[PDB]
Amino acid sequence: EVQLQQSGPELVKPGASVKMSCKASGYTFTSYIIHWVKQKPGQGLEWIGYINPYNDGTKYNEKFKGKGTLTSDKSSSTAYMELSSLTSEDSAVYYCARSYYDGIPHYFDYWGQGTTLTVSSAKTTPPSVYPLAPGCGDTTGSSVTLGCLVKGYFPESVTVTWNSGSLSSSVHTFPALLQSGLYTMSSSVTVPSSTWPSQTVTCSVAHPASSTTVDKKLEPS
Amino acid sequence: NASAPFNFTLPPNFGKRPTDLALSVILVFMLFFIMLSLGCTMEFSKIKAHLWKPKGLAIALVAQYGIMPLTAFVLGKVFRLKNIEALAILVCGCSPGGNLSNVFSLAMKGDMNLSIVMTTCSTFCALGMMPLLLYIYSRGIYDGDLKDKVPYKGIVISLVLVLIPCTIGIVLKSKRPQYMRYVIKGGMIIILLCSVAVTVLSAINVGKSIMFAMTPLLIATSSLMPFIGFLLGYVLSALFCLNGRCRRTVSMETGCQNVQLCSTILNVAFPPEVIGPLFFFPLLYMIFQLGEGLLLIAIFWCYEKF
Amino acid sequence: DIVMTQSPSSLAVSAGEKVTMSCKSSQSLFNSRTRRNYLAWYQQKPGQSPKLLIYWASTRESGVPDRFTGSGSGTDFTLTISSVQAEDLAVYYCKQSYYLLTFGAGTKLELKRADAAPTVSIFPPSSEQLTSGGASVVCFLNNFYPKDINVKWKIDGSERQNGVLNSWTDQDSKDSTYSMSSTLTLTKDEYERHNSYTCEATHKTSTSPIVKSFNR
Repeated sequence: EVQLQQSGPELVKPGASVKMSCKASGYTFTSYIIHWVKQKPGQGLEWIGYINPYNDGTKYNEKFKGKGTLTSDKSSSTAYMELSSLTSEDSAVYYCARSYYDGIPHYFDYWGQGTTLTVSSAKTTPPSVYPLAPGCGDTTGSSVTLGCLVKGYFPESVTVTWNSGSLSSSVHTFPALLQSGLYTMSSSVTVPSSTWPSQTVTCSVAHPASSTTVDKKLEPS
Repeated sequence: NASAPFNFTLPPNFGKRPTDLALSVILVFMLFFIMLSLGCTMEFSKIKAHLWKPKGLAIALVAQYGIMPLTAFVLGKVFRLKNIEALAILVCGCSPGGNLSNVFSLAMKGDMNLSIVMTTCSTFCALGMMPLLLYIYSRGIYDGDLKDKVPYKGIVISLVLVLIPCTIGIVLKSKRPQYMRYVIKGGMIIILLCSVAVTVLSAINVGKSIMFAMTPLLIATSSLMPFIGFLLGYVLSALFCLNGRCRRTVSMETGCQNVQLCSTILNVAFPPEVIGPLFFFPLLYMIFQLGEGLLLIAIFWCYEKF
Repeated sequence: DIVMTQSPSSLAVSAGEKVTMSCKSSQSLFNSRTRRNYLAWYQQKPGQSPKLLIYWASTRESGVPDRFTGSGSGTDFTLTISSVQAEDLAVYYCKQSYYLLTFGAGTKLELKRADAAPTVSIFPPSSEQLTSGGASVVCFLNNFYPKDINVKWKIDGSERQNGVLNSWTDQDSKDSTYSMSSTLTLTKDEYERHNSYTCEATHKTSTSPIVKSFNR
C-alpha cells in the first residue's frame, strides 16, 4: 500500500531556517495534494496549508501565511515545508496528510508519522539526580513511597528505572514539562515499610543523549 | 466508493508528439484559409455601419456574457454535477464566440460583416472580463485563484489569426478584385484536403473511444447548452425588433462558442488522470454543436424552398 | 469562516455505553449541488498519527470496525461507538473542509472507576540539594480517578501560589486511575525564613480537604 515517510526530529536555535520533507511513494504523486498539520502537545490539531504538486499551487492559513512556505519536487516525489521564523512557542508536532482534490480537498485518508520539532537555546546539559527520602518525624505506615528527582537536563530522552525496587510494578513516571529552558522529570515507586530497610533500593537514570548514567542510593533521614 | 482518480491515462509522448504539433499547425493553416475565403465576401462600409450602430453587437455580447454563464451555472446546480463537470460547463459557457460561427452564418447566408464584428468584439471582451465573471461564478468550485490560468496569449493569437485573413480579404476586394475565382477555388481545394488530413490524423492522435463512459446527464447538458444558446440568441434578437437577415447570424453566433480555452484551463488546473472523460468533453461539445447547427441548416433550407 | 465546536471534550465509557459525540460547526457545511455534506472524523490514539474513521459524515473508511457509525446532516453531527472496546481510547476531531480546513477541539475518552482514594506524601529537599544553591519541596499524589483535583501550598497560614509546577500521569493501563506531582522551586537564602510548607489537597472523593503539614 501507500505510506508517507517524514524526515525526522529537528532541533534548531531560535534563529529559525528549518525545513521539513515528506516523501510519499505509494501512488501517482501528482494526482493528490499534500497537506501539513501542526499539533502542539495536548492542544489539538491545527491546519497550516497544502500544496498541489501538479501546478505547484499553495493555499495557507491566515495565521501561517507569513511563516509557512510549501514547495514540491515531482522528480524526487517529496513535499517540503519551510518556516524561516521561529520562536520558543513554535515547537510542536508536524504531520503531512494526503487528500484527493477535485475542486475542494476531500479528506485526509493517509498521514505521516510526524516530525517533532523543538525550538530552544540548545546547550545540552547532563542531569543532576537528587534522591527523595522521608523521615522528618513522620510515622510512615504500612508502605512508603520514594522517588528520584532530576534537574537541568535539556534533551527529552531520559528514563528512570528501579532495578533494586519494585521494577515496573507500582511505579509512576511523571512526564517532564519545560521551565527556565532546562526542564525536569520525576519518578515515584512504593515499597512496603517492612521490606525497605531490609532490602535497599537504588534508582538508575539513563541519558542516551549524553554519557551520564549516574546511580545513587537514597538514605533515610 | 472513497475518492480516487480515474483510470484514464495518456501516453507520455502526448505532450510533445510530432503528430500533435502537425495537427496544431494544420489546424492553424486551415483556420487562416477559412478566414481568408470568408473575408473575401465582406466589405468595410457595412462593418463600419454595424460598429456605428452597435445594436446587434450589444445584444450579442449581452446574450453571450450575462445570460449564458448564468444558465450554465444554473444547469450545473440543478443537474447535480460534480466539481470538475460544473467547472467545465461553466468555462464552456463563459467562452467567447467561436470562429466556426462565421462559417455557420455563411451557411445561413446572413450579414457576414455583423457576424465578424461581433465575434472579434466578443473575443476582445472575453479577454477583458472572463476572469472576473468566472471568479464570481466559481464560488464553491475551485477554491484556488483561477484568474491566472485562463489563456491570454491564446486569445490574442486567435484574434490576430482571425483579423489578418479578414483584413487581407477586405483590402483585396476593395483594391483589385480580379483573382477571386482562382484564389477561392484554390482555397476550397486546399481546405477540403486539409479537412481530410485533420479527420484522418485525429483518428490516430486521439484514440481511446471510451468517451461513452461519460455520465449520461453530462451528455444531456452538453447537448442542451448549444441548443439553449441558439434559442436564446434567436428569441433575444427577434423580440428586440431586428430584421430577419440580421438575427439568424446573431442567434447562431451566440450559440456557437470557442472550446479550446476550456481545454487549456482544465489541463492547467488538473492532471489528465484527475480529469476523466472531461478531457475529451470539449471535443464532444464542439461536434455536438456542429451537428445541431447542421440540423438548423436543414430546417432553414426546408423553410426557404417552401 | 467556520469554527468547529465539540460539545463534550471529556467523558468516560466503560464497556458498552454510547458516546453520542457532537460538533455543531458554524454555518451549513452541506453542498447543495452534490449531496455530500463535507466532514470527516479522525481518531488519534496517543503516540500515533490520526486515522480516518468517517468521511462525508456518514460513510465509514474501509478498515474501521462496524462499531463506529457516523450520522448527521446540515450542522448537527453525531458519532457513536456502541460497544466501546478497550483500544477505543483516543481523541476525535471531526474536521470540516466545506470552505477552509479547520479541526475541532477534540474529545478524550477514559474508563470509569468506582471511587478514588488519593494518597498524599510530602518530601523535604534533598541534603545535597541545599548545597547546590537552591531547594525544591515535592509532593506527589497517587491513585485518584477524577481529573479535577487541586493542590496548593500553605506557609505559616499564608498562601503564595507562585513558583509551583504541576504534572499529571496518563492513566496507566494497569488500573484506570492516574497520579499527580507537585513541585515548588525556590532559590537559596529564603528557604529557612518561613519553614512550615504545609500541603493541602482538595478532591471530590471527600468534602473535607486532605492537608499535610511539614516541620523543620
